[PDB]
Amino acid sequence: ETLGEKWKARLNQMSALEFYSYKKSGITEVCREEARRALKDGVATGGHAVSRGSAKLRWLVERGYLQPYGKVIDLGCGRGGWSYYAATIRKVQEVKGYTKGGPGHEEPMLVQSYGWNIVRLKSGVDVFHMAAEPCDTLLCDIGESSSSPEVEEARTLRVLSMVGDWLEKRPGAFCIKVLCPYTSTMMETLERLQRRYGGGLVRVPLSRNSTHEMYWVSGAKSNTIKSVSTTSQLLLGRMDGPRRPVKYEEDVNLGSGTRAV
Ligand SMILES: C[S@@+](CC[C@H](N)C(=O)[O-])C[C@H]1O[C@@H](n2cnc3c(N)ncnc32)[C@H](O)[C@@H]1O
Repeated sequence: ETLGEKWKARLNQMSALEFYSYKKSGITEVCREEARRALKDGVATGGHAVSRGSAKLRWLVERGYLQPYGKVIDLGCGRGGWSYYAATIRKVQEVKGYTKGGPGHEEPMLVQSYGWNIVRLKSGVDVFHMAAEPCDTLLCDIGESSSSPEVEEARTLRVLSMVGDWLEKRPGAFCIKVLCPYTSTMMETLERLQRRYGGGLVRVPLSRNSTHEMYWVSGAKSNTIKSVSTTSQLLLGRMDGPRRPVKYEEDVNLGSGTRAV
């Protein structure tokens, strides 16, 4: 019934070959070849981003959608891509990342990118069972893809409910992954959340066409229906016609060394 639901149904009908070309058609991608090998060879001082997450956060920050500062909380930090990137930001003073880790999940990576000394990454943490703490900047990049739109909605609702307790502590800046923004009940939930805490939804072009993920960010302000519908229509339009080339880009160089605080 919604355009996003139409997109999801069409996505599930695609052959594996059509899906493969479709998911990268006209997207933005960072070149990670050089970063992956240095990280594999244990290079910690090359300015290499631990994951392609640093570039997704950089995209949002560089466009003014988020202005990180003070104490940053990174929920579902994984290897630490958002945490290490936030530590390079002048107004940022402390970064605390939390992640599940363990078998089948990303573990925090220890690197020496610029500002690494203000980053604490904690593994073995279930953020859904941890008490919210005050912070200035709240980041959350949780939301596992599913072929079922009901499973995506249930997972998004779980993330947004947990994030609610942290937003109650009133951070001035936030960036929250919204895995499933495209069902009718999700658009109503997001409009209510936007009226209460502000911000708006943004589509990052580094996201694959195989996900409808959007980011709820403190610096945006847009009609929920409009913003989600615009994304749904872009994703639907890429399902037909030629395969468009990927816009390749240099990955973020996060420099090296400590910061004085
Ligand atoms: C998409 S990744 C984050 C990528 C990260 N922003 C980066 O730039 O490297 C989401 C992470 O959240 C973790 N995660 C998922 N559910 C979690 C939970 N209940 N508690 C803590 N971490 C969780 C996953 O293990 C995964 O490492």
